[PDB]
Amino acid sequence: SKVVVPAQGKKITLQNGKLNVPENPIIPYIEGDGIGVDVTPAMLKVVDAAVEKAYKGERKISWMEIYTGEKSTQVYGQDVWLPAETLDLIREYRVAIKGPLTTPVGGGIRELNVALRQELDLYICLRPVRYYQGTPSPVKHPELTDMVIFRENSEDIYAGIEWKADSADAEKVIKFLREEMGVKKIRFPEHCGIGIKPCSEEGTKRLVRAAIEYAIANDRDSVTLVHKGNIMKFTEGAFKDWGYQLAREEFGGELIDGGPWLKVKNPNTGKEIVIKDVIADAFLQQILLRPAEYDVIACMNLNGDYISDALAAQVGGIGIAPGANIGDECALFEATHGTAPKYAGQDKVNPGSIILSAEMMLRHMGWTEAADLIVKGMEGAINAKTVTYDFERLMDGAKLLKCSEFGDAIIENM
Amino acid sequence: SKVVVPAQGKKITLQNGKLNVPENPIIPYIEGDGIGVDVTPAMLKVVDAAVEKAYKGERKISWMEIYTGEKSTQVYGQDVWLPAETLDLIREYRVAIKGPLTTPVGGGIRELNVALRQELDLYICLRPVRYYQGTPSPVKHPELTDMVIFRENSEDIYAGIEWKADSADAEKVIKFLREEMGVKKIRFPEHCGIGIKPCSEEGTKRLVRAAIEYAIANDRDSVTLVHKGNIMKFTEGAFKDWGYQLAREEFGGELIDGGPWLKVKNPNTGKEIVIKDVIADAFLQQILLRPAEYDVIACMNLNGDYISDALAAQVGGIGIAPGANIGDECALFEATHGTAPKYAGQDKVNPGSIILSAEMMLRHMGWTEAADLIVKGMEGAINAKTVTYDFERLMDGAKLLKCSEFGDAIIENM
Ligand SMILES: [Mg+2]
Ligand SMILES: [Mg+2]
Repeated sequence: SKVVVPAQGKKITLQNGKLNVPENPIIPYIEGDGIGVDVTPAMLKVVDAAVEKAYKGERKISWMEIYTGEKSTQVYGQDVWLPAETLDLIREYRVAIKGPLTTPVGGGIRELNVALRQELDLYICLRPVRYYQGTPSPVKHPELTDMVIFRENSEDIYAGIEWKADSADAEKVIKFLREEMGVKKIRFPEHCGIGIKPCSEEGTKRLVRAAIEYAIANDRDSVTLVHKGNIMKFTEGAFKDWGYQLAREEFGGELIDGGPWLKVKNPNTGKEIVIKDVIADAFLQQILLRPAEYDVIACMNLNGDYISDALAAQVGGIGIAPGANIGDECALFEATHGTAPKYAGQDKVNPGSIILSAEMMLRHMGWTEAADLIVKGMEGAINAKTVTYDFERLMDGAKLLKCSEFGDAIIENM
Repeated sequence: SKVVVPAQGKKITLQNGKLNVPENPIIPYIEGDGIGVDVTPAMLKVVDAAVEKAYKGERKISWMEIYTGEKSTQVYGQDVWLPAETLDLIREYRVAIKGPLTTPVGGGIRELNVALRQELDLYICLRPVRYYQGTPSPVKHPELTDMVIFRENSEDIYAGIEWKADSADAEKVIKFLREEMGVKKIRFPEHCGIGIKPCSEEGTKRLVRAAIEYAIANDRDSVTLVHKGNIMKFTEGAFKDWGYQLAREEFGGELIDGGPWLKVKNPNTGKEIVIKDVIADAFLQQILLRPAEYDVIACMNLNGDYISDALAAQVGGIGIAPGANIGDECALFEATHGTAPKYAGQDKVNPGSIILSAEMMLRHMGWTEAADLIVKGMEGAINAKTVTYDFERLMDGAKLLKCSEFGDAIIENM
C-alpha cells in the first residue's frame, strides 16, 4: 500500500522444498536505518554488477523496497515500526535482504530483528565466518578459522517471556513457583524480575537437522553441538541429547568408540563427519586456542549470539560478517552490525557485511556464479589494500576508500 | 568426624566485617579430585615457603583437610559427595581453598562447585585476569589485558530451577504460563524443557557494590556492567539499571554528560571511575579488539561464566587462572580448571591456577608480603622459561618441569 511492486519482474516460487527462481525475480530489500542508507546502495550496485557480469544480461534482479524500523514510521506514520505487509511480502516473495534496524526505547517495543525471525519463523540463523586474507586481525592465526554457525532462532530466553520486578505478574508467577511448585531456590523472591527459557524437542531437532545436512551438502568435517547442559540440564542438556539422538536416528550415527562422539558417513563424499559436543564456556576458549578443530557449529539462541560475535571479532570481520535467517517458507539475509547513527550519510562505513549477506542470498537462489564473483571481488579489494576507514586504521600501506568506492573496488576485482 | 583439626593453630575470626587473622591460622583445604592430587601438594608447599620467607618464621598455616566430591565418598561412604560439615567448617574457619571437583552423572546431582557457592551464599565470584609476561598467547597483544571480573553467583539461570520435557511439573508450569499468564510465545509447548532465570534487586546491588568498592580500594579506572538487557529487559536490563542507580545513590555517581555513563570520584585517590555498560555479545568482541578500554567488570552468572573463560584463554592463562567465591561470612579460593582425570597422578599438569588462588587468599588474609612473593616467584619461573608441559609445547627454548618441580621453580624465583 506504499510499496511499489516492479512493473517488470516475477515472483520466486517454492515448488515443494525447492526454489524456482525466475531470470528476473523480485527481491524485497529493507534499506535499514542509520548507515543502512550508505551500505544498501553499495550492495544493490555490486549485486547488479555481479549478475550482469555472470549471466551476460540474461538475468536481472527487480528490487522492491519494503519498510521496517525508523523508515517505516516516516512512510506509514509515527507508530508503525513493523508494517504487517512487510511480513506478508517477505513470505510471498520468499527471499529478502535487510540493512541495520533501529528499535525504539521508551515504547515497550521488542527488538525488531528478533521480531522478524520469530514472526516469520526463520528458525536457522546461519552465520559463516572465515578469514579474508589480508584483513587486520587481533589474533596471530585468523586463517585457522573456517566455521559455520547454526544458531536456533525461535526459542531459548530470546522468546521474550519475562516479567518486571514488583509487577503483579511477577508477584504471581513467583507465588506459583514457591507455593505450587515448591521452589526454594530463588535467593531474593522480593524485587525480582523473572525470565523464562523454553527448549523444545522439535525446536532443537529442526535446527540440528539443518546443520548436519549443511555438513553433508558442503562436506564439512564435523558438527559441534555447544551447550551449558551440566548446569541447565533440561534445556541446554536436553539440546545436546536430542542432537545426538537425531544424528543416531536420522543420519545413521555410530559411536566413535566408547562414546560420546558419533560418526555420520556423508552419503555423497564417503567421508566421516564427527558429531561432538563441548561445554559453552570452554568452547569460547577452544575457538581461540584450537580453531582448526571446529567446523559446523549447532547451538541455541543466546549461545549462538555470543559465539558468532566472538568468532567475527577474531577474524577481524566485525563489519564484514554475513548473516541469514532461514525458515521453511522464506529467508532473510542481513547486515549483522548496528545502525551506527554517528556515521550515517557520511558514506564511510564498511558495506562488507551486507554485501556478503547478498552473496549468501545469491548462493541460496542457485545463482552461484554471481555469488562467486562477489567473494572474488572482496578478496581482490581487501588484498589490494583498497579499503574503508575501519580497515585502514589498522593497516600500513592502505588506500582509504569511501563506502560507495569500496563497492566499486569490489566490481573492479571481479 | 573424619576431619582431624590441627593440634597447634587457631581460628580466623570475623570481628564485624574485618578478619582477625592469627599468626598460626587453621586453613581448610579440599584437595580436589583428578589432578587435585598433583596441584594441591604443590600449592601447600609454595604457600608454606612464601609465608616462611615473608615473616621469617613468625607465621605458619595449619592446614586442615576437609572433603567434597569423589574423595568424600571414599572417606564417608559411597553416597556422600558433599558432607554437611564441609559447609559448617568453611563457614567456621572463614577462608578455605579447593582443588578441582568431580560431580557424578547418573545420580541427579547438581554441580558441586556451584552448590558450595549457593549453599554458603558466596555471591561474588572474583576472577582477576592479567597477562604474565612470557606465557604463550594466541593473541598479538595479551599485555593489554588487565581486568577483574565480579560475577554474580547466587541467581540467574544457574539457580537450577528447571523441569524436564514431558514431565508432569513441566506440563504444569507450561499450562500455568499459557492459561493463567496468557503466554502465546512458546513455539513448541509440547516436549519442552523449562528453565527459570531470576534477577533480583538485592542480588545485583550487593554484587555491584562489591565491584565499585574494589575499584575504589585498588583505584582502578572503571566499572563496566555487562548485560544482554535489550533482549532480556527485566532480568539483564534490570541488572544494568539497578547498577547505575546504586552508583548514583551510594557512590555519588554523576552523568558524564548526556548520559548514560557515570563518574564516581574515588574518595581516596581523587580520580574518576567511569561507570558504563556494554551489550554482552559486543563485549565479547570489545575484549579482543580494545582490551585496554576495560578494567573492573560486573555481570550476572552466565555472562560472568563466559567472559572469564574467554579472557583467560586470550592471555594464555586457561591453566593459571585464579578464582575466589566471596560471601559476607566466608570465602573459598579455588582452582578454576577441571579434574583432568587422564593426567591425574602423573605430576604433570600446571599447579598455576590453584597457586594464584592461594595468593588471592593470602592477600585476603592481609598477608600481603607472602602473596607478593608468590606473584614474584611465578613471574620469575615463567620468564625463566622453566615451565610445565602445557606451556612448553607452545614455547621455543623452554625447560620442561613436572608439576612439583614448577612448584620449586616458584620458590627459587621468590
Ligand atoms: Mg548478536
Ligand atoms: Mg566456567
